[PDB]
Amino acid sequence: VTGSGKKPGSIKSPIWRSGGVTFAARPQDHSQKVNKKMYRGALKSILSELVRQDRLIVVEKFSVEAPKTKLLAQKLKDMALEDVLIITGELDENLFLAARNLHKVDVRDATGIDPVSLIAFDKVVMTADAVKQVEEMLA
Amino acid sequence: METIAKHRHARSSAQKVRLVADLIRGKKVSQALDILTYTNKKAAVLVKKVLESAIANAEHNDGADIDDLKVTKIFVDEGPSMKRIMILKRTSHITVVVSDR
Amino acid sequence: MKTFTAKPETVKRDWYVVDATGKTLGRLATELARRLRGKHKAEYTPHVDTGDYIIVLNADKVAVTGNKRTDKVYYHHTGHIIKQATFEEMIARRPERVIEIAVKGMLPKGPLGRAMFRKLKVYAGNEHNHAAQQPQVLDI
Amino acid sequence: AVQQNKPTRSKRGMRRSHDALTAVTSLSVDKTSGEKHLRHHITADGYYRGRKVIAK
Amino acid sequence: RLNTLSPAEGSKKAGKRLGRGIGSGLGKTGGRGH
Amino acid sequence: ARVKRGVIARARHKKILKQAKGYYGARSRVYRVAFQAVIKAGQYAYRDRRQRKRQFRQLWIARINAAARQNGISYSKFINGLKKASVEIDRKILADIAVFDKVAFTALVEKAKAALA
Amino acid sequence: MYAVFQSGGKQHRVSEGQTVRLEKLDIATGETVEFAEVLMIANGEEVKIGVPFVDGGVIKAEVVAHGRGEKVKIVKFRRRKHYRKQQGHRQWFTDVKITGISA
RNA sequence: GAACUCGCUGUGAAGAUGCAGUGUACCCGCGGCAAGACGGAAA
RNA sequence: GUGAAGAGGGAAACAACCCAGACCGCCAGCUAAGGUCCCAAAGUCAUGGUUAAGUGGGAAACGCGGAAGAUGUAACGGGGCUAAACCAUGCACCGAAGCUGCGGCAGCGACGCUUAUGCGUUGUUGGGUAGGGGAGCGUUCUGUAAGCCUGCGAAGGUGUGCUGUGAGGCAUGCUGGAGGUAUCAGAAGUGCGAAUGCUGACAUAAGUAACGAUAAAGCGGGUGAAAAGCCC
RNA sequence: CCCGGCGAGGGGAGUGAAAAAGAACCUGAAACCGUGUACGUACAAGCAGUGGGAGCACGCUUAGGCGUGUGACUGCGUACC
Repeated sequence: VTGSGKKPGSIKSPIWRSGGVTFAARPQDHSQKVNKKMYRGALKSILSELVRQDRLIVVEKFSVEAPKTKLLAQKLKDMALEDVLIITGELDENLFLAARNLHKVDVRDATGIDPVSLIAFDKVVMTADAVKQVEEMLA
Repeated sequence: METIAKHRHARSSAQKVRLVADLIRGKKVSQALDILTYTNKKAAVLVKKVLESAIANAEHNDGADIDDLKVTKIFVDEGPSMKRIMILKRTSHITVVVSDR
Repeated sequence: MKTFTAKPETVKRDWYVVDATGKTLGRLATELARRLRGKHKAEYTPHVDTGDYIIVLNADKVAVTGNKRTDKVYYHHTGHIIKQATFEEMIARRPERVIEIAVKGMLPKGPLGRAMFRKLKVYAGNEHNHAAQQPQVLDI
Repeated sequence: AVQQNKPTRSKRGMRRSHDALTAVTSLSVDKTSGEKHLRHHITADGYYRGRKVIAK
Repeated sequence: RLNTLSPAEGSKKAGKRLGRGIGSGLGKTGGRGH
Repeated sequence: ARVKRGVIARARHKKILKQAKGYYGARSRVYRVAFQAVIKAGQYAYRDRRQRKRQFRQLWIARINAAARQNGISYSKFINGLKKASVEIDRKILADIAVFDKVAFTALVEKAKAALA
Repeated sequence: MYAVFQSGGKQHRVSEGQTVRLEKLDIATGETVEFAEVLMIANGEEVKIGVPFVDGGVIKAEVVAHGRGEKVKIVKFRRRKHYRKQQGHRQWFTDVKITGISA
């Protein structure tokens, strides 16, 4: 802290106004190392829990011929789903092109599956290829 | 029904004004004016002015009935003070409420 | 139920007359202190004057015990940069003074003590002018 | 010759209990003008004891 | 069940924050005495 | 993330001053001395509650002695007679009966005298 | 026309129709209880006692309400010893309506 | 630090306005001595 | 052994003198030391004796003498006690937080049902410095949270009542006029009473010194509501 | 519009939802200075409190001795680090 060390102790003191904080935090990353085995075990446990809780729905394929948000809304209404997370394999332009607009509806790939999204979202919609891809990924 | 008059930022001490006010509280207005006008305190002129304004407002906006005016509440409270170097000057607020009953 | 407390206005106090002639001064002083304190009465509380008015007469002929007529002496200091009074002189002048001093010593010190002491009426002579209150003369 | 304690409000009130002013209560009404004036003084209109004064 | 998982008992301890009053046990001298 | 202590200090001062009412000026207005006033008052209340039993025991003893003296019997002898007669009435009951109804206390002391020797 | 009796170990002088405070007891509100333990009966002529536990006295007690006493704060502090604790406390109490005195 | 701030005897970190006993004193201001005043200072 | 690190009762006031180790509460009792004339609660109790001097109620060696206590009684705590002093014995009473009677709270050993336990209980502990261990309350933010309350009233301040063994929590009148946020997890710039600690405000001595070279001021008129310090 | 000194300031009316937003201008506790209300005190001594507690006014149960505001009086009691 800018100031003066001349004796009036010193102006730059923690007990005086406009004084530096003695226990000043410093910029250090808070990231913590997560083992691959721990991640795989957590994924397996959560996936096993979801199936027994009837909170996981598996479909042969979820796709839309054209990137129409209204059509996707109708399709979701038909399935009586409002807050669901779609998980698939290869990215599709028509489906991926409309994903950000709906905050409760989002599409993700198996490669970058995020456990927090799985836990938070009420239901997850799998795919015929996606289930095989994820089970092979975990093994 | 009463009429309130408060003069703020008086240029006098908060004690001497209180000493002057103590002699007029509870006294009939008719004799209060006469007794206050014949004192030896410079703060008395401020009290006379504020009381005159109060009675003028009461008679202009409400029934005068000057004979039947009685002072019920009156008090002086220290006001704003500013710090300087030669010290703080002392200011006061003077409040008077007058009701016919 | 809460403990009974005597109300000052509800206290019924009578007049008692006692003669100190030919009596042990210590015993009679203690008896007068007890009667003034009201501790004799069952309805006694150490917060109000539950005692009875006491009148003392013929204090001139108080019986001295032992050789304390001259040996015993009281010293009082006016509070200056001391006053001497012999027992014989004070006895000849006003025995009521020594009687009051003894009674005050008996009673607890404090404003309540002074209020209780106010009930004492000591007279040097046998006759008294309080007969108008039909005082009850008790010999003890 | 220096202070060692902190007097409370009671001392300030008691010491200030004797500085209270008092009312003269001696106003007199002039016989001619019929206006209240202080005893042994001169009226603003210029009258005193019922006779004429300078009245400047 | 949206978010209710909690750590097992004994796994997590709040620790000791000395120098905070007298009800927290050690609160003076920093534990090093005088 | 810095936090502000205003709310906690405000609540503490409010609660402590609430119990500190009527302590002759500064003690009831200044927190520094109000804390000492309240803690000392609590300790005094505790010790006085402890000593209240003894004080009321003394009061009852004095009242019973007065009643016995009025009836014409020493307090110690009266207590001895009451206890040797297989009587477990508490001193509070004795005081209550003495102060309220004199005839009952006179009868009780007469019975104690009868069963005294 | 009063009576003297103890139930929770505390002697109580209770007259007919007078509500008194007793220590907490495992007594239901909907049923009356009998206090066969008596020590003194007050009437025109008091019933003297030669021995305690007089069988001639029958007392009916009907609990009408339950609750705790006034909150009391106990503080234990020592000067200069840095020792200070404070704790509130209250005690359960019961009220019984007494009707009828057996002579 | 706050005082509803008296004198003696005894106790007291050892000469106590605040502890125990005793005694004095209606409440409150004004001009002086400074005997106290552990405030400076004075071997 | 006590203080260290234990409060209480008695000795006038006490930490080393005597009794006695405080979980809390109840207008109950019984005791230890210490007392039973008042102050101040209990025997002015009973029996065998000394005291003439207030020695008691301060004093060694030596045969009532030896033997003086001081700001004011001041070496019974004051009175006074010729026993209300003292030596011996007897029955009593007062007497603490010590014990018992009742109610309640938390832990620790032992068991019979029983399980991620509550009972029947059986005994005990609960004074505490340094120190150690265990169990909890309050606040910011993050996901919860595009949920919930909210201009029919949120925070912040303020008064009341209730509740918990506690830090606290709950509902409510009032200025207030725009945000607050359940439960569960994650980090503190996390809880203030002192360091001649710092910043802003204020009481204080008090309406008390003093108004500063002891060259000295006035009278009539004018302006100004108000003139002896302005102008003539 | 009025008082006030053509000052300052205040009052009424009006604008403004609020002027309880008036330019010394969001919300406005405490230290500090008061008014009105109920209580106590001018013969009583000491960390100024506590326990008990008659009295003095109010809401109450529409008395049933309940609480709130103060405490005449007394036992006890030498602040914090």
